Amino acid sequence: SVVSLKRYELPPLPYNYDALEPIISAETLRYHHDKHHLGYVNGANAALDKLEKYLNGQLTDIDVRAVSRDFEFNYGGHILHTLYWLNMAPKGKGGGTPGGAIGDAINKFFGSFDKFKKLFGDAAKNVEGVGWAILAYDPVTGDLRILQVEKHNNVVTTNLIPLLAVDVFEHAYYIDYRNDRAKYVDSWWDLINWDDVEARYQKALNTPKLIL
Amino acid sequence: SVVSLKRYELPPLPYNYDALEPIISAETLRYHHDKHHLGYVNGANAALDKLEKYLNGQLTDIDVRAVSRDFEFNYGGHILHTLYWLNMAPKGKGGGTPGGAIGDAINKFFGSFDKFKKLFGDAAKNVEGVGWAILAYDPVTGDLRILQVEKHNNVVTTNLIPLLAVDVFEHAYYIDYRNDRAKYVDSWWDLINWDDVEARYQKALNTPKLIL
Amino acid sequence: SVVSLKRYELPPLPYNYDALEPIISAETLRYHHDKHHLGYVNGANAALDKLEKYLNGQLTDIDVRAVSRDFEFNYGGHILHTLYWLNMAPKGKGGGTPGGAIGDAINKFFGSFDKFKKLFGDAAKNVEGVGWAILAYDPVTGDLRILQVEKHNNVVTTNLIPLLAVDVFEHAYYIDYRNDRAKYVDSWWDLINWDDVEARYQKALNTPKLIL
Amino acid sequence: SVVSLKRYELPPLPYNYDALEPIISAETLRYHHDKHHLGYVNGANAALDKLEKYLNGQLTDIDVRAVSRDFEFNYGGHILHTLYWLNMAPKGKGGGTPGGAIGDAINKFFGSFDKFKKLFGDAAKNVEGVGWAILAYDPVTGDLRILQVEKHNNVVTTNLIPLLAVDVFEHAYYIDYRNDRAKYVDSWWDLINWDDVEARYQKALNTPKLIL
Ligand SMILES: [Fe+3]
Ligand SMILES: [Fe+3]
Ligand SMILES: [Fe+3]
Ligand SMILES: [Fe+3]
Repeated sequence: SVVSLKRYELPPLPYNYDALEPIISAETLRYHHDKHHLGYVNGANAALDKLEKYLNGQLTDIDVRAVSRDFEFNYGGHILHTLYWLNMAPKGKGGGTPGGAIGDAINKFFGSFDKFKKLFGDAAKNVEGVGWAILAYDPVTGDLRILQVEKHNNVVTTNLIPLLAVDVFEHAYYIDYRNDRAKYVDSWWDLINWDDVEARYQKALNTPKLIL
Repeated sequence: SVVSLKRYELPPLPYNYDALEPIISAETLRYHHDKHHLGYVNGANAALDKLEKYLNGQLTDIDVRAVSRDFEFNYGGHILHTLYWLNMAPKGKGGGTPGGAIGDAINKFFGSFDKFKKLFGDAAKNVEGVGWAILAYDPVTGDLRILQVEKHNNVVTTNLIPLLAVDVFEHAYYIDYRNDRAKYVDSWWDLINWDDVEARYQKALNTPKLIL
Repeated sequence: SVVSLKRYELPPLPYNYDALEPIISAETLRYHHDKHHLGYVNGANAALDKLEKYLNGQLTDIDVRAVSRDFEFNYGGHILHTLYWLNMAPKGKGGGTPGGAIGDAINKFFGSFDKFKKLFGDAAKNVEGVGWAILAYDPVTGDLRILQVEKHNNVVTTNLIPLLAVDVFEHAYYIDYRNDRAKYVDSWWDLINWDDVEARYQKALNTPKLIL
Repeated sequence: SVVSLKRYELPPLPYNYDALEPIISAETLRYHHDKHHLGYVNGANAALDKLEKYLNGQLTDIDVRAVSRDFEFNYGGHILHTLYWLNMAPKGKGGGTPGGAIGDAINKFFGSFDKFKKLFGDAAKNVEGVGWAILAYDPVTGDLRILQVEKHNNVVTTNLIPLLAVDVFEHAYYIDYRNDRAKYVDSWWDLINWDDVEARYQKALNTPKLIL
């Protein structure tokens, strides 16, 4: 009868704010996490608020298209930032090349880590506008696929399971790199928590085929 | 070393081609499934072909943005059509209102089946341009969420698990309804295989939280 | 003080409804012009209504993003359909290859009419999803440019002056060609009112450089 | 016979690089103009290069969709930045409220400068992702319309004549305002060269109705 939608919370950074120095600044982490990521969480919740109010009869009409777009963009922002932080680890700890199933999967689907790294780097550097590059697991095939995302919710589609994501909205790098997205993406390699990615990939491998 | 990407296949319709009459014509099913859906499968595979050729060194350069966009749009087309067919059942068998966990989940998150039906119908009817309305499971919250999708890969974002989808590209209805998307979406309710949706929702409920 | 925004009208078809047979059906013209084009006009006006009501204080708040998107999509729909109809002429009268400044301009910028026709046809056939191909005049350079448009208001940008446009939303062709957009675009060549295009191009040539 | 497409040039800033201090930094102007704007010019030209090479037979096949998208995004970037710079004037000289036909037009279509300023500010602040807010002249009606643009070439459509544009890609403000787009847009008001806008609006008023 009465709808109470579960709202979104800003997850804590998985490390302290200078953990990614000198590749990503504490300052970038503060803006990026506590302001931009927070904004997407809040934007997602604000859609949910409109929906709820409509469904519980406090709002008479709702612009379902606008609320959908709002929800989806901001939820995309939330989930992708959440992934993004998880995918990184202190400059010491993360980085280097993946081992385990993920490393093997990358070799299988891109030939080598270096060929993957190159194509993935280029996918990130060549997001037109702002967005993301994502290494995803395709449940249909079991193949890894590189995706781009523009904004948080254009170009990307469903069912693909993102394992690793790099944000190339300018705010991810502008404080530290200004316009030099390329030099950001290049260095971001050294922050990758490949265990995190591995663990996600293991989970992905064991998700039931939902559609096909 | 040598990449061999797993290509996509056009799944068989889950019923004969006049199974959805008089709501959706055999003719629509023939065009929609065997031509449009096929085209997305083929378009997805053609991206994979470019990627492979690039990665195995037959193509020197690849436009990673273009191949990404191509892959994602067409894969979206494939997966969403695949869902779409599965979500329907002969005019006899499917339709009516959901029971089981899904029916309860709809009541919980939209108040009633009728409030959901109204909002979902409006989400479909008010896709701007062409796209989809999707009833999805949000693994983060356990909430159902209504999404829109424009094309197969705009507005939508990742992580959300689509349970039920209605295509509102014009080709889904134009043969049978011409411009009257609304009358199509209204009738499409009578084709819903709610067991299919239930089964997907059960699977969704038991997918490990991938991100958050 | 009191805002009264000028609303949009559906312009009359520039020929009777069977004027484009057998390439485009009267039936297609009826749906396409009197329903789809009308819908964009109405959608554009409905945005204007929200804006006005907001600005004159009848609506307290407005979702400026949503109204902007609404206005722009539908205005795009209106203006592009308006162009589209004007660009065609009875199967007898229109068609063939352009002479005058436009024909020369096409030769200059694409090498030959056949090279232009091929690339323009391919641009139309390869709109991903629905949209338009447009032959535009670039005031900055004086060059013709081929554009795509997705929906009526994605991919395209401002300042470019559209001269000739072909709609490849499915509704432009589905009644007559079903999924065979290609065969539609191929035949649409025979409807082009090249004088209309010429006249527009003359006007374009004599528009003051607005920006650059 | 042989196509030689006219490429794009980066126009000079219409003032020295610290002319907009303290609202927009010299540093922002250097990155924004000499790197980001330059990048769009170059990206536009690189599309033109592919087109030319294809048309003159040096490239066998072209991905017309990809080149179209590339051209349109970057040309949008070029033309909109070009407008953006022109629309600003040293903190001394520009700013305040418009007089002349433009000031009257704003009063006519938004009620008052303050109502316009509020709605326009909100349109800029509420671009989802990155893009632009634009005050445009609608040749069809003679009405001013506020547009949003996402990236340089989404949401916007043709025929509308942009008079005034504010960039809300993060790079327009991030150096000076970090995430505080709102405080940027608010201050940007003080840089508006309203004479520039007036002059453009005069030109717009005297452009022949191209379509309708
Ligand atoms: Fe970000
Ligand atoms: Fe479809
Ligand atoms: Fe149309
Ligand atoms: Fe910019």
